Amino acid sequence: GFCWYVCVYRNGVRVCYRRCN
Repeated sequence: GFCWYVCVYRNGVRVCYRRCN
């Protein structure tokens, strides 16, 4: 399928998570 990155705020930080479905 198609993958994508999800960035969010956590502990005063912003990390992106590459999810694939």
